[PDB]
Amino acid sequence: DLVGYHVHRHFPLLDVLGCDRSVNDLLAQFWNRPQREARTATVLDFAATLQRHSNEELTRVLYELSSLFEWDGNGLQFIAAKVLKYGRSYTVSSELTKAFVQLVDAMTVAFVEEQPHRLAESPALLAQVLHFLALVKIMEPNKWYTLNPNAPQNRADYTHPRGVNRTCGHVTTGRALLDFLEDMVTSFTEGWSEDDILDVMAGFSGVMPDGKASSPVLYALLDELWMRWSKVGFVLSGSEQAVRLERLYMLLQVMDMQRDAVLDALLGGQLRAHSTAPSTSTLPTLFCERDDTPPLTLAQSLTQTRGPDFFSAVSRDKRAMVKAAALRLLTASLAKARDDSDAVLHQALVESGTELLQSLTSKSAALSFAQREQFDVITLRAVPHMADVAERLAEQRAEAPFFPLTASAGGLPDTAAVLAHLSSHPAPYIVLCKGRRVHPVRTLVSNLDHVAAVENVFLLHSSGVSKCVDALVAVARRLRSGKDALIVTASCLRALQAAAQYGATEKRRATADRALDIVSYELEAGRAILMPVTDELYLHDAGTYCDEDLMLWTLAAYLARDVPLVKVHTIMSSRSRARNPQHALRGEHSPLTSTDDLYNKSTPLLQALRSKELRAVTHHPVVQRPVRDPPQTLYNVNPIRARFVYRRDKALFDKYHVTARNLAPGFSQGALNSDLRALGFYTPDHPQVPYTPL
Amino acid sequence: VYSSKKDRTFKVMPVPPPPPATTAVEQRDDFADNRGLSATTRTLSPTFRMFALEDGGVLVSHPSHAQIMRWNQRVHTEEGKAANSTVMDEYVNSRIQAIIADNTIENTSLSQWRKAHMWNVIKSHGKLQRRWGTP
Amino acid sequence: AAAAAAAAAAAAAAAAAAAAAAAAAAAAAAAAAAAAAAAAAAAAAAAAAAAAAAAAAAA
Amino acid sequence: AAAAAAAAAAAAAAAAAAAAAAAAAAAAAAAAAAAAA
Amino acid sequence: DSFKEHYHRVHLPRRLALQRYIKREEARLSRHKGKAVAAAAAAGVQPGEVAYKYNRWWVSNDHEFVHQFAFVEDPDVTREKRNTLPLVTKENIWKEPQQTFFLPFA
Amino acid sequence: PKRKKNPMQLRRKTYGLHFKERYLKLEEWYFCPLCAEPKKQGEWCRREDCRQIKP
Amino acid sequence: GRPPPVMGHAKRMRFAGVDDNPSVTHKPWDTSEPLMADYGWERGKLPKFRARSPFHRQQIARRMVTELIRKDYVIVGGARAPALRILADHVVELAKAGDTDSRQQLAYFLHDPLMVDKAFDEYPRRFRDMNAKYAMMTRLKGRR
Amino acid sequence: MSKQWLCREGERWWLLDARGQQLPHVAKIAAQYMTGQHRPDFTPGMMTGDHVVITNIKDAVMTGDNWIRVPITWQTAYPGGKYRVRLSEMYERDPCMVMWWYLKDEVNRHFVRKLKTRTAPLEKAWLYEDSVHPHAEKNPRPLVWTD
Amino acid sequence: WYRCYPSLMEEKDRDMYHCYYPYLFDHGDKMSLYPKIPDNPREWQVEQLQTTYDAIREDKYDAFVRLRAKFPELYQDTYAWDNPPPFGEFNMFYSVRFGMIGVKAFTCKDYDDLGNQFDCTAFWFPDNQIVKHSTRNGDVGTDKVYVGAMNVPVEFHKPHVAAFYKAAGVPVKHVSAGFPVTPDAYAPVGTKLDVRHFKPGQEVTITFQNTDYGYQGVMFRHGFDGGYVWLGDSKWQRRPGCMGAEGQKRIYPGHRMAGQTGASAETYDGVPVWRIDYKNSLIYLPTLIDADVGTYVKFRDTINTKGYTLWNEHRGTPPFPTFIPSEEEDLSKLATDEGQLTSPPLYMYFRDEFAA
Amino acid sequence: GNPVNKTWFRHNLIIRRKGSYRSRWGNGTEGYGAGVPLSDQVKLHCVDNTNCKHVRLIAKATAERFAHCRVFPAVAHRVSVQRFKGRVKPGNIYWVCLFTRRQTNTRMSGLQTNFDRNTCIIMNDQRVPLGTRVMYCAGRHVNHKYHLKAVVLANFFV
RNA sequence: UUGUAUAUAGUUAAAAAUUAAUAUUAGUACGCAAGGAUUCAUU
RNA sequence: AAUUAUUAUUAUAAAUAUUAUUUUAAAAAUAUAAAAAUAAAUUAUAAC
Repeated sequence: DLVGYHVHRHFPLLDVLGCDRSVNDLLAQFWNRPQREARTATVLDFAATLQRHSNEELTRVLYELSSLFEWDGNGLQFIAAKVLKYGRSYTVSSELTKAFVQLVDAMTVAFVEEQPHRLAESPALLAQVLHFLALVKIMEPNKWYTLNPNAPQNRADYTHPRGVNRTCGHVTTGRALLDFLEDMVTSFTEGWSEDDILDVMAGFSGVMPDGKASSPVLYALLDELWMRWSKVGFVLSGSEQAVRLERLYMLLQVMDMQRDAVLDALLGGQLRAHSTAPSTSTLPTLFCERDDTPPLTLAQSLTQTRGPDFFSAVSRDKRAMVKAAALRLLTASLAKARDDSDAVLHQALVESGTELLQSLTSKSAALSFAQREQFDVITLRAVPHMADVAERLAEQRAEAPFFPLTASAGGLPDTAAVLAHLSSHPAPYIVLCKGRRVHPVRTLVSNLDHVAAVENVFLLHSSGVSKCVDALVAVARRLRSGKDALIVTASCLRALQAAAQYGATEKRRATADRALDIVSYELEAGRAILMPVTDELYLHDAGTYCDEDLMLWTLAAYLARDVPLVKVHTIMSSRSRARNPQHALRGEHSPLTSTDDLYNKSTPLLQALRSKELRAVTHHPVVQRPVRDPPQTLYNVNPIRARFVYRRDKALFDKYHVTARNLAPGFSQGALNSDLRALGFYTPDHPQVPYTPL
Repeated sequence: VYSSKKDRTFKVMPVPPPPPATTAVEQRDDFADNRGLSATTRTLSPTFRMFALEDGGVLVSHPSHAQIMRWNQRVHTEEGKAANSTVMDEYVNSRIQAIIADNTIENTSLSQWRKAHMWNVIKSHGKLQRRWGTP
Repeated sequence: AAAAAAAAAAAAAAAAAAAAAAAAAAAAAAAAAAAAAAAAAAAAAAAAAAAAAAAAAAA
Repeated sequence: AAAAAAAAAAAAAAAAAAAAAAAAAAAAAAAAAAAAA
Repeated sequence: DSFKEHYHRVHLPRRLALQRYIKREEARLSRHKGKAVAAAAAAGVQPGEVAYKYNRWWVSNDHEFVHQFAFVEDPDVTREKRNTLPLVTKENIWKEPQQTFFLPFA
Repeated sequence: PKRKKNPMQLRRKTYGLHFKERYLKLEEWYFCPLCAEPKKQGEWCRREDCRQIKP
Repeated sequence: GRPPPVMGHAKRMRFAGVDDNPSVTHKPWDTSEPLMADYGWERGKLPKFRARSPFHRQQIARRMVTELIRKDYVIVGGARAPALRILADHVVELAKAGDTDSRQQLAYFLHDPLMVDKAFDEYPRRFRDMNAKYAMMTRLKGRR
Repeated sequence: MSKQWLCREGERWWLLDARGQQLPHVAKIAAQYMTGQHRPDFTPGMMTGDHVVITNIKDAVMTGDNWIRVPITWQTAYPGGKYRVRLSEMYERDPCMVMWWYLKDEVNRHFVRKLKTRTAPLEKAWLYEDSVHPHAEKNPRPLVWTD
Repeated sequence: WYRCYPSLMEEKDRDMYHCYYPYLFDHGDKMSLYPKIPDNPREWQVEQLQTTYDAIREDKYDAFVRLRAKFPELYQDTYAWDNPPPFGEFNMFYSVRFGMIGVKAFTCKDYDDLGNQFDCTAFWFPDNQIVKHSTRNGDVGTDKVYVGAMNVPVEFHKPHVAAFYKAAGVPVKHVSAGFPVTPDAYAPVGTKLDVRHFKPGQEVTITFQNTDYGYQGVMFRHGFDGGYVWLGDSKWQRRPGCMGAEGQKRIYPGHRMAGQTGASAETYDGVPVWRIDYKNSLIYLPTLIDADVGTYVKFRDTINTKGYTLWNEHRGTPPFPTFIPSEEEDLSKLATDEGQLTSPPLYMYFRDEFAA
Repeated sequence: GNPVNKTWFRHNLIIRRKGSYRSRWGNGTEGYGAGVPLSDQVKLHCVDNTNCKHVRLIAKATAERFAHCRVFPAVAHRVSVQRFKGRVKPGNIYWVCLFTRRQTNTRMSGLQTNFDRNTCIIMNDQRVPLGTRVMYCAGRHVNHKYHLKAVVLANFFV
């Protein structure tokens, strides 16, 4: 039926079409019809009715549309085409980018000007407008137009009076609202519970382009989280209240606020101790901000066995005692978790744990704890199709049987060419498991001899296996030349497991399965080389957090110095910001760092990111894309066909005349892909057919 | 002067103004042998104390780099021990502590950590979330 | 046009009279001329000292 | 012909265009008595 | 990129975020005035108002009248304009043609 | 001509659209559901069926 | 103003607009009649295919028509098709007329006095209950 | 703009109150800070710059009649397009256009050669004609300096 | 342009001794006739009379206010000083209405009572509607009002533009251009605009894409007999002597060779309306435009002309926000020969002969 | 230097209108501003009773039409009789009050008009005619106080 | 034609000709299926 | 005539053979060629 809206009250004067659809029936339409032309006539149809809908529906539809977004990068990046009128290219935002810029333009009128009472009432709404306004990166509209991070467009930022970029000129979508939301956090929050004081503190950090949150905004909640504490007296021991500290300490780490007191308590009070009984030394633990933060300890209660948030957080604190202080709380957390026999706490505590060890200066103490806690075992149990290999990689002795791992001064694995000695044993082939899974798993340190005999070794990155797997697949073939190789890391595996389930679209998560099917079933066949956690600790420089974006590089900066004969390639997408580790990812400028940083034996392997040489010696071949075959554009709008929808054609047919051959009724210009029928339009004098699938 | 085309080689900036005399011990002169031209008297100049060796050199005893990064952080933080806090303030005293302890400069970057850990910061429709332990 | 740009027939700045001969920059682009005192074609219009006011007699 | 009264340009908008032809020992090195825009 | 053309591919996004900061720095100051003493100086009328200008009828140095036109716009009227309906036009306003030939003061 | 053209300058011709819109373009096509060969939309066969109805 | 903003002498375009005005310098022939012979680009005309002259344009058009009256199909090239489908109907608007002059209007055009009879024999009994657009124009997927 | 040779990682935010200070001189000190010459780690390849916030521009000074007899001349492409504009004529248009022009005279002095070095240091100065400026959260430290 | 300057008056001369009415100093709480006396008496500079009470400022002002409360009629022209005009209500010097989108329908010729003969162009204003208002970040006077035309099926526009009309709910229009209105001239989105919006005598500006001519030479584009100098500042010899001169070495910008010849946006800015047909939504203008039939022409008003506002005191005043009809005014009741509104004579005298 | 212009004086006494598809003369028959103001020696016919040839009178000025305003032209005209009587001379320079012209001049009321022959009458320095009687039908444009208060306003106008 | 002078100003309007705005969307036919109608009836 | 090219190589004889090579769906300059006026065939025309 063609029902759903009603014309304005006073008809012959205003003909505007109201709205009367239920929020459900907008979401059902939003979901069953994910095409862009239906996903526009849903956002717009909803933003017109944004002043009637209840504070709860405002929570839902906002929280709902985020399913279409993704924290990772470009927010509203629904582009139409990259026009090539001139030499370089520019990007044209589709009708769906202009629909949220329209939606957010209706939120900044309802919540700022005509109903300023709407957002104080329901505290969980603001804690959803904020997080929505972060996913849509409205503090940086340039990326709604930017395709390649390396190629930053200024379409939404820079206009010239000659008449370029006028209509998409200077965009200020929520900068009115986003700054009214902070006028509401300073001076009310009585009806805010600590779970929301944290989230609101997490909104203003995320939405900012770098996570700084305009400290008076933040400081207005910290000033309110103490009043929520003073009524308990800073002796909180609700176990879930001992979590809201591990989150309050991860934030104020992204922000970078350095408050020892929250660590003086979350850790257990070890600092503010080891500051007693001094003969003669410093008092580092205090870093007192007493007038700002309240004295806090937890209790004689748990005071131990923290959660994952805490360990990835203490990584950033460069203090020597805090790590040894937090290296037992990782043992206890790996004791309590193992004895509790839980999987999720057993993997979460490891992938958030390596971030802690990756900061200690003593790489030996870092490597000792990595094998006593079976890190190479528990991590890989999680990853979807890795459970098979984790078994074999956890063979009873050679899980990590204290390989030579001869680290020299500076921490660099100067074992190369003196672990190539191997102690002369040839790192044996086939072992056991009569089913002929007998070929042993290829840990790097055990198989560094092979990489020397290799002709051209490959490195994998989680991007090259996203958007398609047709590029890895080729290298899967070339593995059986004997001359080639392939190195995946336990980091690249984990960073594939995220996008394996936490993917924006199923067309992408389906890949990271087929992208992990191969690598987990090319590792079990003894072709690829898994650099495990025990070796990502070996190669990385001590003190630096080296995620999968730098394990791809510190490996290519290790082996481009410690085995220079062989090639190195990088399976990744040309859109990765890690295609140029000099431009991005470079360190703080320093006078001592040279351009010879790569080959000098005394420098850390990431000192070479301040050079265009590391990118020079590491090649980046696009091995093989899918075919360049054009997609079926017969069903899209065509400026050439458009002139034929209504073109009189009587003298064209003779016997089989139809009513109007070209005109697909209900569609836009006979374009079976640009569907519009049953979406809310207004044409009180022209017919329209109701919705049917195709 | 040296290829008269034009001189774009970085020139030296003139000398800062000396501190007030306040002593009348001839703190004025320049062609006077009782002192050199340079007049450096800073906040923490009296900590650089010198002892006359026997050869002819001096053994200046100065505070360590891990101490003036402590003195500074003290000064920088008790700007207001209960007063306003600046985004630029926190990010500075977040580094002065990182400089206080083992000041080799990180070799990689200062924001690669945040950039990768903004999924537990940001709430993004938990069906597409990032929980440390993926359920 | 406010920005201006209504330059004269050439002269930019003319200095003081100093008797019959008054200077002038005659900025334009070059010169050629002569000179009553020593007659040699003298490109150097950047400075031409006219006589009483006759542009016919120069430097 | 007889190239007289050189002009050494220093930059622009900071040389006043009368000081260009200065550094020549003459009635210049004074202030232009009647400037034109 | 002309000088006066690079000064504006830089400052125009700054001039935006500047004046929109002042407008914010007014609501804080007007709201602070609201909590502060109501009837006081507080730098003009604090509540989003533009002190009406009384002095706009002058007699310039040549002894002839000179008027200064100044108009303000209340954000409520221009907001009632954009949602309510105007009034019916008087039959004598459209049936009387806008006569040509602007009559003098004869 | 006034000189010879270095190679980086004979490639300059290939940047603009007037070159790509003349050589490097691929046409959308489809199999005629009867004529069985590829086709562009608009131009038809000679067969009395491929010509009475217009696939 | 009172004179049109463009005078009589100015060529508009191909695919231009109508741009109506008063003018007094048109209608060379009995225009719009089954043999108009006008040839140009502005819509009220037939598309002027490439011929060596206006006369030689008619000769082409004549022998293109008297091959559509023997074999009721034809495979023409370029702008001969639109200016033949247009002319194929004119012959048939001229067939139904059947007056003593039509056959003398059509004997002048065709190079063949036989086909005129076949034209006047079939087309009344054949196109009686078809208003207009008697000829089909199918564009072939091939090219010379 | 990340683009190695940028170095936004050791930034310090200065503040040069231009009140009463000579405009051909505030343009000098601010250039040693935007071009990052006040840094002992200055190498010309790296553009290690420190943001300057030159508030209170409209209170600048110009010795003598140099408000009336100093031209901002620019000659466009159109013949007869030579424009001459005093400082008191560009100060009508925008007071920051006279300071941004006197900065352009100083950054150019050492960086005219390459476009990436001509313009990038210019984007570090924030010319504000009065007190108000949105950088309260950047803690602009008032740089000490005596002309 | 001479005789286009208003009365010159500086700012350093708008002081107490020049205001037409009592010059009113501001004192926070209220206006006053005396300067603000600084609170800190150490600020008071020498020979600066901190006047607490001046009679002349208080006498001349006292008679002034009493005379206005007692003799309103004589002191009428001094009632906008203390009672300023409100907002809206169509200030004549400030308000700018919006226009509408018309279509060139046909041409004909009309005659006034005098024997004159006009060349009329019937413009059809089909289905105009305010489809949305917009402001550049809420800045002042940057307001705009977009007005659609010619309701059309949804199968006509491209999706990315039809989706825009599916935002504001208005019927999907054929095209919509925007006019910069003053915030008092607004109207809610969707107000069905009538053609009677215009009055039969006002000078209306139009803008359109004139007829395309293709690619013409110079004899047709700028066809002239001789010219091309604009020599200007470049030097040259008159009166020989100190002579070294410069000549052209480039085709200076703005030459006059061949080109497109006319697909641009023409603008007639003084056309007076002739015959408003408000049944058929037609407007006749006594001018021929060089545009193809069927074009869209955005109509405005010539805000001022020859020195006098269009909607001034003497001549008519427009239906300000827009023209809203009655409740029983059914145009379909009356024939097109009744919904006509002709114009006054545009000429004072029969133009075949001369002025009497 | 810069031969800025030759003759330069025809442009002070001619009505020159560029041909640029907008500025253009036209044949008349379009609207006011008909075209072709008849600028050369055109040998107008005389009509008033004198020994002016009544068949030839050679033109002097480079402009003649009312959409060019014959109402203030001071149009000189030279007499060139092929025969007069075997009273004026065949060699004098009289002004002329143009009457009509074969060129189809459109009026400001659409009333096109063209006569069998372009004719005129000789007059004097004080704008008084030289004849007693006139043998033709003058044009409306002869109604100005310029050429009325001495012109007999001969007879039936058009 | 009034001021001023023995003759007559000085102002303003009517008439002698065409008005103009740059860059955010999918493309290798005729931008007309052409005989100016976005199929005037079906074949 | 450089040729399968501007070409009836014509000393002679001749008079109703349809006697067998000429692409292209746009716009300007130009090039050929073209209704109307200051008794003849002419103009110029840089006009359809």
